[PDB]
Amino acid sequence: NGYTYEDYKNTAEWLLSHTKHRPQVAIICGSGLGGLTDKLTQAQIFDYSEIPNFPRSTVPGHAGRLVFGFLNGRACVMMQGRFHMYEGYPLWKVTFPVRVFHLLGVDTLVVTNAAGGLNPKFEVGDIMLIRDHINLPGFSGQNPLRGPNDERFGDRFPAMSDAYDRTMRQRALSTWKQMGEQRELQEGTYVMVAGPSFETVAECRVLQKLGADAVGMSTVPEVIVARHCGLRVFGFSLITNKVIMDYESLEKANFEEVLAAGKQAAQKLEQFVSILMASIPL
Amino acid sequence: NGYTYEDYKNTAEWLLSHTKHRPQVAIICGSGLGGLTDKLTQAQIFDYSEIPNFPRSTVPGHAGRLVFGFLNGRACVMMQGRFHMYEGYPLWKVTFPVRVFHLLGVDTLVVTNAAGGLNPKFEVGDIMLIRDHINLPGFSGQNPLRGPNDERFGDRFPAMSDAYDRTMRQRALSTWKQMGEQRELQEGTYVMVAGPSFETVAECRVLQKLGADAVGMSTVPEVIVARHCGLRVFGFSLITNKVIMDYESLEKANFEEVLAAGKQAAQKLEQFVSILMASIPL
Amino acid sequence: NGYTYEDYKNTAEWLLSHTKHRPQVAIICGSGLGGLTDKLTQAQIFDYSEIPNFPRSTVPGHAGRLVFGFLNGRACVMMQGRFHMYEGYPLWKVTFPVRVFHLLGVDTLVVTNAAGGLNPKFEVGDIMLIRDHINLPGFSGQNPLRGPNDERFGDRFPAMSDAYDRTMRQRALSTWKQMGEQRELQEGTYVMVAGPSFETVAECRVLQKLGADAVGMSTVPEVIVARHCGLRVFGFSLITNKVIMDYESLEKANFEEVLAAGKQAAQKLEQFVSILMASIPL
Ligand SMILES: O=c1[nH]cnc2c(C[N@@H+]3C[C@H](CO)[C@@H](O)C3)c[nH]c12
Ligand SMILES: O=c1[nH]cnc2c(C[N@@H+]3C[C@H](CO)[C@@H](O)C3)c[nH]c12
Ligand SMILES: O=c1[nH]cnc2c(C[N@@H+]3C[C@H](CO)[C@@H](O)C3)c[nH]c12
Repeated sequence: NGYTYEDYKNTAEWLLSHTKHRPQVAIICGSGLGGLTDKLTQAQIFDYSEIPNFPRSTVPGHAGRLVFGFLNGRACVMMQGRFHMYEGYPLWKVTFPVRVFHLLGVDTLVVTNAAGGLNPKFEVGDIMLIRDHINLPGFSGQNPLRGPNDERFGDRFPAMSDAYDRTMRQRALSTWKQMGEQRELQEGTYVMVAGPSFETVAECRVLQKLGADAVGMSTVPEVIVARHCGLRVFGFSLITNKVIMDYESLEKANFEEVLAAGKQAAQKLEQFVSILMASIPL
Repeated sequence: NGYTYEDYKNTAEWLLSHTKHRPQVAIICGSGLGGLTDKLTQAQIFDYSEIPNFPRSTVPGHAGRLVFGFLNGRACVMMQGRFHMYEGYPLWKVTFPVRVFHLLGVDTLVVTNAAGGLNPKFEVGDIMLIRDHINLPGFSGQNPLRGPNDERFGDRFPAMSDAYDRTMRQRALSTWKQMGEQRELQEGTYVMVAGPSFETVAECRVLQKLGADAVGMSTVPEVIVARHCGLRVFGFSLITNKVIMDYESLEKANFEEVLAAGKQAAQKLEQFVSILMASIPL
Repeated sequence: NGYTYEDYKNTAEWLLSHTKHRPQVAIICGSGLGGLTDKLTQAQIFDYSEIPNFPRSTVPGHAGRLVFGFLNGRACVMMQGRFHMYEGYPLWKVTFPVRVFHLLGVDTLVVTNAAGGLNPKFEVGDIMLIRDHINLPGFSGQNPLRGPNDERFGDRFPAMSDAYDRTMRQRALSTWKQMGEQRELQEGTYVMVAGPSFETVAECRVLQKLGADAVGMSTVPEVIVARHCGLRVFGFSLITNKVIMDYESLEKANFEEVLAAGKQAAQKLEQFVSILMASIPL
C-alpha cells in the first residue's frame, strides 16, 4: 500500500476545511447511475483531480467528481465515477475514498453498480439487492486489506459474512413494496471478476455453478474496506444484460447494452436510493 | 503495461523493413509442436533477441525465434517458443507479439499448445479443437488488457463469448473428416492455470467440476489480445497426458510425458495445421 | 524473485556456523501452536531479525523466531511465527525459509495451521490430517515457483499430486490409533485463500462445492517449495471454527475464536507432533 495513515487524514482534513458539509452517508454511483447526483440540494462539487492523494482518473472521460449535499434528508457525499481494478489501479487506490469517507464521519456506505445477470430469473432492467458476494480476486490475493493492518481503521481479520446490513435489506424490501412496483425487487449474490473483457460461455457457467446471481467488476473491494472500517453497508446492481450461457445464442455483451439499460431503467434506481435515505438511521 | 503504442509500432516497422514477407496468419507453436516451422518455404528466421522490444527468452533453452514464410498457400509468421506467465513475464509481455502481428497486417491467429486431459473421454495423443476457455487467472486480475485501453487496438470491454471462430471450427471438423482419421477430432473447453507446478487430485476435480476439458498454462492471454485486436482466432490442444483424478493412481505428470506425446502424435498436428491453411479465407 | 541462489546459500552457511545443530526435520508452527517449541531440548533460539536475508516480521507481535533442538529423538528446526501472503510478503519471501532448510540438510517438512472447517462432520477442536490441497492463489499466478527455475533446487514443472507423503499419513493414522483418542483423526483437503478477511456465506459454499474440507491462509506455498526441493511433507490443521454456511446463523468468525481453540485443544497437537517424530525415518 502506497498510502500511510497520514495521507488519508490529510485528505479528510483538506475536504473538511473546504466544505461546510459533513456527510453521514457515502454513495458510490455505478455505471449509468451518476445522474443520482442531480437530486442533491446545496450541492458542492470537487473534481477528483483537486483532492489531495486522490487517484487521478486517467482518461475514461476525465469525469471524476466528489459531490457533497443533501439527499432526501441525509448529508451525503457521492462518488460520480468510481475506480476499477481493470484500469490498472491497485486495490488500495480503488478503495482509498472509502477510508477518507470514514475519517469524514460517514457511517454508511451505499454502493451501486451495473451487472450481468447470471440468474435466469433476472431480466434486463431488474434491480438486485445485494445479499452477499463472492470475491474471486480476493481468493488469489487481490484483497484491499493485503499488507500491514492499521488498528486505527479496524482488525487484522474482519468478518464479511454479515457485510450487507440485514436491517437495511429488510427496509429496502419494505420500501420497494411500499412504493408498489411492477417488477419485484430481486435479491442475490454478486460475484466480482476483474475484467475488463466480458465472460465466455464456459465462464458464465462457472459463475452460475458457484451460486452467483449477478457479475460485475467492482464493489466488493469498497465493501470490504467499508466493513473493515465499521461502516453500515447496503447496495444493489442494475441488471443491464443477460450473460450468454449457451452456444446457440448469436448475441454478445457490449458497452452499448450496459449504458442503454443504465439509460431507461436508470431513474428507477435514483428514486429508490433517494427514498431509501429516510430508512437510514442516524 | 511497460509498452507504449509507439513500441509496438517501432517493432512492427523494424520487422516490416527487414523482411519482404507480409504475413496474414500468425501461428503460435505449443510445446513439442515447433517442428511446424519445418514446413514453411522461403523461410526467414529472426531470433527474438534481435527484435526490438521483444521479451528476451531467459534460459528455457535460449531458443526463441520468429519464422516468416509460406505455409500451404498462406503468408505466415510463426512463433517457435512462446512466453509463459509462470516464467515471470507479466501478461503484457507474454502477449506483446500478438499486437505486433496485428500491426504487421495479420488477421488470423492460430494457437496450439500441449494440455492435460480433464475429460475422461480423452486419450493421450488426442487433438482437442478449442471451442471455449475458462480464464482463471483473468478472474483475479491477470488479464492482458488490464491497464488503460488504447482505442487504436480495440474497445475497453471486448466480448470473448465468440472468441473461437465458429466458421473455422466447422471447417476444422470438416477437414479432419475429409482426411479420414483413426481417432475422432475432440472438441471442448480449455482452462488456463498459471502453473508451473502440476495440479493435485483435488485441483483436477475442481477443474473438472468447472466444466473444463483440457488444462494448460498458456494461450488464453494471447487469444484475448488477438480478439481485442479483431483477429480471427482458431486453436487446439494436443492432449499429452491424463491428469490424475483419483488417489488410487500411482503415476504422476512430468515434463517427459508431455514432450514424448509431443514427439509421436506431434506430426499429426503439423499436417492438420498445414492443410487447415487452405480453409483460412483471405 | 528478489533472492539469488547465493542468498539462500549465505543464510544457510550463516546458520550452520552459528549452531552445532544439524536439523533433519523442519516444523512450521501454525497459529496458537507455537508452544510446540517448549518440548525441544538443547534448544537454541535465533530471532528472524538476526538471520541474514530473512523477511523481517513487521509488527504482528515482533515475535518471529527459529528454534533448533531435539524433539523426541529428531534434530529439529522450528519456525515460531510464519509469514503470510496477506501481510504483504510476496510468496518468494513467505517460502524463503523452506529453501534455507533444504540447504541446512532438512529432508522433512511438517506443516501445521489453524483452519475453518468446511466439512460439516468437523467440530471445533478436531485435527485434520492433510491429504491434499487446492491452491486457489496458484491458479491465478500466485505460486511460489513463478519466475526462472533453479535446477539446483528442482525441476521446472514439479508434480503435486503426491505432495502429502502417503507413508507418513498412514503412520499418522496409526499413531493416533495407538494412542487411543476420544475423537477420530479427521483427514481431508485444505484450500488456501489469501485472506485476510474471513469468508462470506456465498464463499463458504463455493469452497465446499469445490471439495475442500478446511480453509486457511497459508501452508500450500511452503508445501510446494518443499516438494520442489524433494523434501518429505506431512501436515495437519486444527479446526478452530466452523465457517458460517447459511444465512440463519447469527455468529461470525473472529481472531478470538481461533486462538481460543488453539488454546485448549492446542496441546493435543503438540503431543501428536512430538510422538509422530519417532515415525519419521532418517
Ligand atoms: O455481462 C457482464 N459481465 C461482467 N460485468 C458486467 C457489467 C458491469 N460493468 C459495466 C461495465 C461495462 O459495460 C464494466 O465496468 C462492467 C455489466 N454487464 C456485465
Ligand atoms: O497435466 C497438465 N497440467 C497443466 N498443464 C499441462 C500441460 C501443458 N504445458 C506443458 C508444459 C509442461 O510439460 C507446461 O508449459 C504446461 C500438459 N499437461 C498438463
Ligand atoms: O474460517 C476461517 N477462514 C479462513 N482461515 C481461517 C483460519 C486460519 N488462520 C487463522 C488466522 C485468523 O484467526 C489467520 O491467519 C487465518 C481459521 N479459521 C478460518
